[PDB]
Amino acid sequence: PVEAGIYRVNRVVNPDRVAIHSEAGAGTEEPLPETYVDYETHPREYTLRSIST
Amino acid sequence: EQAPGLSVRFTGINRSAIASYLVTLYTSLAVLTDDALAVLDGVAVDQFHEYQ
Repeated sequence: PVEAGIYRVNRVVNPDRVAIHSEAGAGTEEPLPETYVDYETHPREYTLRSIST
Repeated sequence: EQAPGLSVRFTGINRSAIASYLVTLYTSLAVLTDDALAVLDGVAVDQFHEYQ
């Protein structure tokens, strides 16, 4: 259901830019990466269309 | 406060996944009257006697 005829689909942009750290062995005391999740500033919006007679 | 006069507080994590804690103690010493304390000075501790 759409409450007022407008549907907005929000999407993540650049999913490859989220940085994670994984250790293979003998963990150290190095600084961790700092990141965030970015969104699209112009998401696609759907508005309902009519079929009538 | 953990013990009377001593406290422990958590401070945070420092971008290296290392946490820190602050441990503090406050103390002092008071002498109410001058004749409650005395000091003997110049005490040698390396002298030995002989028993013949």
